[PDB]
Amino acid sequence: RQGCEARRSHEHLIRLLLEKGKCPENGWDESTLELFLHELAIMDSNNFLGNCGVGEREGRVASALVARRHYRFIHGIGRSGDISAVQPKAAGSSLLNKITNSLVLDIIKLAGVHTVANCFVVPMATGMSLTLCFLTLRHKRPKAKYIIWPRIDQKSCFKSMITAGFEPVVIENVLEGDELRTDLKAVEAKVQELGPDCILCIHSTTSCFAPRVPDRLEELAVICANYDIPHIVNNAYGVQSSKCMHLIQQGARVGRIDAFVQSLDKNFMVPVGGAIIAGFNDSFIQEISKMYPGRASASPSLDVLISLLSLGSNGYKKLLKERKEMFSYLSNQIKKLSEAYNERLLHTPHNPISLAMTLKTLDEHRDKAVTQLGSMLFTRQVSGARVVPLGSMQTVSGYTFRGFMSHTNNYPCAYLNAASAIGMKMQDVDLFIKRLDRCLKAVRK
Amino acid sequence: RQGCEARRSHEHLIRLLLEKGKCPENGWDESTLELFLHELAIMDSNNFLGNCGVGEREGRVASALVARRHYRFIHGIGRSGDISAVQPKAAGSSLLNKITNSLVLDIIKLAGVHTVANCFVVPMATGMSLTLCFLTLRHKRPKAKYIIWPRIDQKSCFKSMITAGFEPVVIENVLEGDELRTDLKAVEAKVQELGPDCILCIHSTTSCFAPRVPDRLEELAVICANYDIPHIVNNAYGVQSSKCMHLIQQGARVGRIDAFVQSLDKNFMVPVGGAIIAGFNDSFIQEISKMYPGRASASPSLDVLISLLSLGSNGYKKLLKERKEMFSYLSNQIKKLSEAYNERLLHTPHNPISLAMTLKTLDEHRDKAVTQLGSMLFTRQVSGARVVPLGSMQTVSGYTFRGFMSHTNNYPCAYLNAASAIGMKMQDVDLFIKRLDRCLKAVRK
Amino acid sequence: NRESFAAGERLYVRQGCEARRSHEHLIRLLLEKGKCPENGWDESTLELFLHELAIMDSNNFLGNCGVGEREGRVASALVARRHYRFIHGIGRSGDISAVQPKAAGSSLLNKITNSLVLDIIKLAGVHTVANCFVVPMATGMSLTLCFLTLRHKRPKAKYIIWPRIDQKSCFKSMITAGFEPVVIENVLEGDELRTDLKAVEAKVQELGPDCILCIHSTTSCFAPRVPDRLEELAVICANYDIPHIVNNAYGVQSSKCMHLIQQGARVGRIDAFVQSLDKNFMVPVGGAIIAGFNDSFIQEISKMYPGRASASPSLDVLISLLSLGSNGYKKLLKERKEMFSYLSNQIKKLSEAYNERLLHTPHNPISLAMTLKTLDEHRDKAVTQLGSMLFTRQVSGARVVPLGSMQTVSGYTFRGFMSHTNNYPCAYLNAASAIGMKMQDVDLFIKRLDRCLKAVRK
Amino acid sequence: NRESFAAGERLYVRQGCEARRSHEHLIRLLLEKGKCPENGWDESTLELFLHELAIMDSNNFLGNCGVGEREGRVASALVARRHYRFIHGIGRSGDISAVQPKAAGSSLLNKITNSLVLDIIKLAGVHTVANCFVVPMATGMSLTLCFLTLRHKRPKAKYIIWPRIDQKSCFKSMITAGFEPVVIENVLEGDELRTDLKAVEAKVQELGPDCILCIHSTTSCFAPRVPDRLEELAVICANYDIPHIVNNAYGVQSSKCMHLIQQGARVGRIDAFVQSLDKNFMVPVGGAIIAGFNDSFIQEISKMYPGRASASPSLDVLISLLSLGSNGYKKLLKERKEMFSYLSNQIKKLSEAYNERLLHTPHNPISLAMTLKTLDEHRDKAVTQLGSMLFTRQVSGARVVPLGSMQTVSGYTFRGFMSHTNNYPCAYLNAASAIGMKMQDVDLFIKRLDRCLKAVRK
RNA sequence: GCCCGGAUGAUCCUCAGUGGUCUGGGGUGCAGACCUGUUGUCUCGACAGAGUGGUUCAAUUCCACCUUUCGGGCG
Ligand SMILES: *Cc1c(COP(=O)(O)O)cnc(C)c1O
Ligand SMILES: *Cc1c(COP(=O)(O)O)cnc(C)c1O
Ligand SMILES: *Cc1c(COP(=O)(O)O)cnc(C)c1O
Ligand SMILES: *Cc1c(COP(=O)(O)O)cnc(C)c1O
Repeated sequence: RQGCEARRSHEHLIRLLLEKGKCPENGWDESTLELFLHELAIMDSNNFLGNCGVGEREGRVASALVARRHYRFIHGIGRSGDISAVQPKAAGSSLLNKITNSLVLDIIKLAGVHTVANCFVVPMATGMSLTLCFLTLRHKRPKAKYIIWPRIDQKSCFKSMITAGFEPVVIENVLEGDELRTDLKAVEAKVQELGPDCILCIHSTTSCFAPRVPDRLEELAVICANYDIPHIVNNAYGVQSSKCMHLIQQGARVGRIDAFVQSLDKNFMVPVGGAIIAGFNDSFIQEISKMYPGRASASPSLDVLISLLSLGSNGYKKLLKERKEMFSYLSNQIKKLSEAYNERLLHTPHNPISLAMTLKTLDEHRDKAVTQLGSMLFTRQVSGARVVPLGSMQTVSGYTFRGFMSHTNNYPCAYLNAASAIGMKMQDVDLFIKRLDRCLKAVRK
Repeated sequence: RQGCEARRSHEHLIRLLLEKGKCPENGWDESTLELFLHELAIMDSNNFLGNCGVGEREGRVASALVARRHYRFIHGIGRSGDISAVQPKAAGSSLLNKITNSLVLDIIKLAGVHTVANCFVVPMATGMSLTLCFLTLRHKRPKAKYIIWPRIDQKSCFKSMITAGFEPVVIENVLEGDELRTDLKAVEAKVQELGPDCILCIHSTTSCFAPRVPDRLEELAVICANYDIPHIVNNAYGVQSSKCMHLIQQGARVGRIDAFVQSLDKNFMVPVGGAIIAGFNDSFIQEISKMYPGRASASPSLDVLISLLSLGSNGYKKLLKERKEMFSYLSNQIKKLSEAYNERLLHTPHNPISLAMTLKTLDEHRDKAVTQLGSMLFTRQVSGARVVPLGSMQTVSGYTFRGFMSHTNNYPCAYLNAASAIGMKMQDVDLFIKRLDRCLKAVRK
Repeated sequence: NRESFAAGERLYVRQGCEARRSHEHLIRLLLEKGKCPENGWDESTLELFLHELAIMDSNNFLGNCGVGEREGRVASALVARRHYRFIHGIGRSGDISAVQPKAAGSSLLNKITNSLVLDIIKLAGVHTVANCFVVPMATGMSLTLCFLTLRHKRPKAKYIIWPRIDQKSCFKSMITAGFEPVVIENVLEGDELRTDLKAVEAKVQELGPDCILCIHSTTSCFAPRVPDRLEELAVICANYDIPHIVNNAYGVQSSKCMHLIQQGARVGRIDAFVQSLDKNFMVPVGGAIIAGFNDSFIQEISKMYPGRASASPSLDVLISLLSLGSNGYKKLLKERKEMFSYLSNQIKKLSEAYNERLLHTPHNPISLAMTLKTLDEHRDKAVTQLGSMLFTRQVSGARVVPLGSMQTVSGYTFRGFMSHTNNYPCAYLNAASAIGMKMQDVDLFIKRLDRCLKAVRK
Repeated sequence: NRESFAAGERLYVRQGCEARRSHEHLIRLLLEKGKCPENGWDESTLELFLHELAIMDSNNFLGNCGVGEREGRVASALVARRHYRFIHGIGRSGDISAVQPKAAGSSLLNKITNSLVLDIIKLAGVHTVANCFVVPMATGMSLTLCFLTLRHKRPKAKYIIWPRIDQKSCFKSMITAGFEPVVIENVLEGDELRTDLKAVEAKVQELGPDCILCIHSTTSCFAPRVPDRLEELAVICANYDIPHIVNNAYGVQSSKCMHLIQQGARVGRIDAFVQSLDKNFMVPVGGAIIAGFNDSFIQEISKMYPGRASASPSLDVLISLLSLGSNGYKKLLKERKEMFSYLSNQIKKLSEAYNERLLHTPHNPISLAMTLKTLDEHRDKAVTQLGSMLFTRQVSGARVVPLGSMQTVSGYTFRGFMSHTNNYPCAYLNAASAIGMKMQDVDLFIKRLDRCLKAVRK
């Protein structure tokens, strides 16, 4: 009786989640999290005790390892002709989906975009979620053939436009200092050259590898509002960046943003394979949702549910704070290391996540040193250290890129990337710095 | 030393899997399965001990519940511009993907289509996987606008064509007996009316609700070979059906089949959200693969890996045998129950999975009895008992269906569905029969 | 059942929340009658029930602060999760059976477990059992706890009368308790070794009832030995007023062993009978059950345990019996008999082909023996090298018993050890049908014995 | 380290397979030196290691057939998986420390665990410890096993000399073993109750050394009592040739308790010291450690255990120490001291505001007491109703000790029970800084005591 | 004057934090002696960013001025 009244303490955390839909401020104990998950899972028809199933999709599970690791959630999210709809044969999974979308909406606000109207989790990654946006827009703009796209050398967001069946119009960037930024003149020149009606959307990018910086979203959103063109923003890993989220918030204030897309793994530290589509026009975000054919995985949504309830909005905020500190620390360590090898930290103040160290002192043409550096870093187990040499030609779905991975035809120098992304620890920078040192010292030869 | 030599017995089951790529004949013990999974997971860079990560996608995991339930597989499958490629930052997950595709290829052979050339698992469900097929074909057939589609009242495969941005041409079916079958005359009439060049593909269906039966794939594949039109087959839940798989095997022998698509949950008893795309032209199946933008979830692939290694090809074969027996048993029980209520089992010999019992004795117009029946069955926890009344109009993405859910404008009677799908148990039929009885007896009023 | 609940829902989250009621009916039924379920619970009901219990324990409370030395803090999540967050053990430090106010959930787990185990003991053959409790010690230490309890009732006692069985744990259990085992040799009656009742009485008379702590008999054992004559020994004990403690280590699985305990208690005196958890319920090693017919004496043994004890063995058997259900357990019991028939018939066969025979031991319902008279050990050491041969080919629990093996256990020296007598006529091989044996087990055994015997032929 | 392995890979599945080598180095190091890792293992290394061990056990063999009665068959997958498929317990039935040939993996788990625990005992203060073993009984039964072992060495002994501490388990442990506790009252020296050494000797002399089984002293205890004077008692024991058994239930966490055991052993005689696993290592209740300085006597206690024992407590502490590492344990120890300072300073404060005081008990490094002289219990029963008040508001392990509580434990009647003397001057309240206490624990406690005291003011 | 029930969470239950999306803890129930001004991110019932005039992206009530005032100058 002291405990059956102490169970009330759990039930109250749970009631609070379902009533107001926001993140817990402080993370739930696992005991509460798992109790909740079990409460939901037994709401799905496949877990009923007196159930019989005479259909073709009944959520039957052949292996107990599979049923357990998914907390007995088998029916996925949505129904046949709506990914947004309650599934009567899975009441528990449907509530799971509603709660996750509502938590993620809360975190998108807390992270910067306070005026987001609606969003939903979609169990495909960011590139494919961008594609779903483009496929939704086709029906709205049946005459459109082109997507105007300020260049960023990332194969997934590029292919997303081609997979959707449109032609990307690659707008090269302008080099301002060390930074590569949006060529606003060319974007509007192209809008006028091709004609608004022939434009499906402008496709911009906020999170990206230095020396590129987040696109000028405010200006681009003004162009988009003026010419009545849809604006789609690739916010692949920018939820973690108050600067990135600011732009989106501001771009929607000054102008037009139809949807912005985010990755779950890059922003929430869960496995790869999910994304969020969010926007400001409520009915439109619903339209993208209703364009998804069939049911989908509940796995990315369960990971996000589990992570945000465990972290709480305080735990998430702490991760974001720690990311800013590690950026400075990484930045200062790159500064110090570079100076010793007569290189420098490229000046890229407008990129809040990514950094670049020059590699001018390595000769790729004669000693292949730049490429060797990337190998040595990889065999010495440094992960995510993107090395970028000059003059790489690369073909991606037909389109040829000169100076590929550098985001422009002729960047001044070869360089090396490093980033401070959510969840990085001091050990990461120190090991990176130490091992980059050993590598440089060795390429001197 | 007796055990360090008994560990060799595990390592040998594992070597055999990686060398020959086929299902174990008899299922692995869990001890072997989990040892293998752990061996692979520590091959991914995120699980290295001396690893440091300075990138934006590092497979960092915030919650231990999430990392454990995925056996520490965080990086998903594929790379940015290839879903088929080895991920150097995730060697273990990549091997996971190769092995799963190779096991699934083995099971597709064992199940009937012995001449399948290539296939791959894609972590989106069947509707969306069909869409990916259509999006791949667009580039091959830039003039095409129409998909010719023998009707089947299922919202997901229908929407798949619209989501891909094509217009479905709905070819009504011919009523032969109680069965609804392909109207081969109309399909060819439409090919000629519209013109082969304007046809993206013919989109046929094998697994479906009675009284529809599997499409005449051999004939359709001959039409497709003749007019040089792509043939895409929706095999949503037909892997479990030797008859269904026969057609595909025969259709490819006599004619043309470019790809056939299957659901993971309906055929392998794992959670919803994955599918297989398979075909006979090796390079084309690779082309569909390379059309996927970005990395994707490894979750559906891990479920399938876990299930097939636990079941073995013998365990899978047993499920298939048991499904045939339960079909007869269900069929005979429906026969007996119906007779008592002056109804009958619709004669649909060509449908190997689904059955239909007539509901002529229930008046939907005046007593709403048909609809009430579906409610009562649902509140009495009968799952998957599709009730189908006459004259339902329904709009799906703009297109209006008369007689929706009946697959034709005017079927003779209202009826009730039931199916024998993989994993069904005698208890399912007996509880279904018992509860359908109570329901009928009660609607008599 | 689900009908009246359906008629109600017929007058969509309502279907689900009212489907939690199904699980609750199963739980409400368990802890209001305390019997095993007829059919096993689904895992979802099982884990639901456990999760509810664990949050009843104070260490899992949400608004909790602990200022004590035993608060149930867990350093490793791997450790906390694998125990379903049950950390406080069973009992209070003054009473292993007392409700722990700091752990209401673990107390409830313990009571329920004892209740289920009582139910099984009844269903298994001893219908008149009065009381029992799970104790997280093996059978050997649980026998010791029985002897430790009897000392206080019989303070002049030094001796425990023990019909020989060559098993080091039950033998040492007497010495650990502080008493001196009086080993009564067995009588060869046919092929089987049985209780020498005259020698027991002769020894009761020589040493004196007041000097005897108890008679310590054994039901489950390895052929050719058979269960002790509990009815006769129960009458000796009743006449001379000597307590009777029965080692029933793996005889819950045998209705012949259990009906023999029930019968002994009907015509005479049995004070407690002790059973292993792992041998009878297929859980890990380390727990036992102490059961009896005098409710208060079983409570006295319980109250003699000093301190708190692990809840791990209680939780293993609670999960197993709820998953199996009484029907599931009965089936396991029915199959054990069937596999016992099959195993002997197969051993009759195999033995014939090697000029050996199945020793006639009908009174033993679990263990069989086959002669190895063919093999010479004095010359070419063929018998002692069949033991390791069977092991190498992974035949577990196949016991090879040579002639004239000498062995010292705690200072006492056995002759013909492993054979329960000093000169059994021949060398032999053991094999048994214990609960959970599958046909594959026997077929594999026969097959490898065949290859092993053929080999020895060199 | 990873450098020379990188230079090698520099002369893509090769990066991975050679990254299994990292885990192997950690494992190769563990079982070749047997020390704790300095830094905790990652879970992936931990679960890799365990999975490897478990398949070394015969029950997990792939080509296995079992024809025995103890084959380690598991009925429930929930049960098998939560124990990492470790089913065969520890030991052979004749020796709890013997390698089980049918369970090579569990044997290796047991040896390693004992080795790690030995390492911790050294790092914790008793650097001269010779040997120890984990035993799956709590501290109470483990004390009993110590007494059961001494009986065989001292067969005329009846008595155990015990400086009083009001805790029912260690007290009953003597009675369960079959001996009669001789309770030596404590001497009030200041605020704290300490060993009455004159009364101990007076009792050794009255009863006679040969009649004493051992002296049973206690280090960890609840204030105002403090650790026994082990050095003085170790000298008494050495002079009169009486074995000395120390109840160190939760004193591994205290370097003052441990350096006091090490010191007692330097100047005199300590035969064994027994520690709880859950109080010192934050694992579930139910295991203990028996340690000593004579290697052979510790082996004799081990060899007195009859049968096989649960491996569950060994596995809990193996997981915890490998996850914590020696650095992780040291940190927990350093933080316990810090929280002990903080807890008293906070209790000094709070007490002042209520006209109460922190009893001066510097010799006790774990437990504190605050007076409750304000509250009248003879009138308005205010003290006995603060106990339940603190409980209701979920203050666990806050002990309220009234005056004149009488209590009967196993027939012996204590006066002033819970206070360790028959008339302590005042009623008081206990609180302690035990390992794993977090600042939130203290702040919450002070806060609710404040509300509780304020309330009582009615 | 002038379980200048600074309950000024009806912007200096004052009368802590940032009806015209919060005039959590605890001067309870069921600048020129008065004056003037002052019902975080980016470089039956119905109608009327401030926890969540139900500047800036009908509810305090269910910057300028005016969980009024101060349980200073003149179990
Ligand atoms: C299973 C099913 C599908 C699959 O739809 P999804 O929900 O996307 O998996 C498509 N068509 C038919 C006929 C089906 O039965
Ligand atoms: C993360 C990333 C994407 C996402 O690609 P997916 O692999 O499909 O998730 C897209 N664009 C950029 C710049 C990215 O960094
Ligand atoms: C913990 C403790 C014991 C042992 O109690 P158990 O339940 O046997 O573990 C004995 N004495 C004291 C002082 C203790 O703190
Ligand atoms: C199992 C058994 C025991 C008990 O051995 P433990 O290791 O103590 O569990 C004792 N006697 C016999 C005959 C047994 O079979």
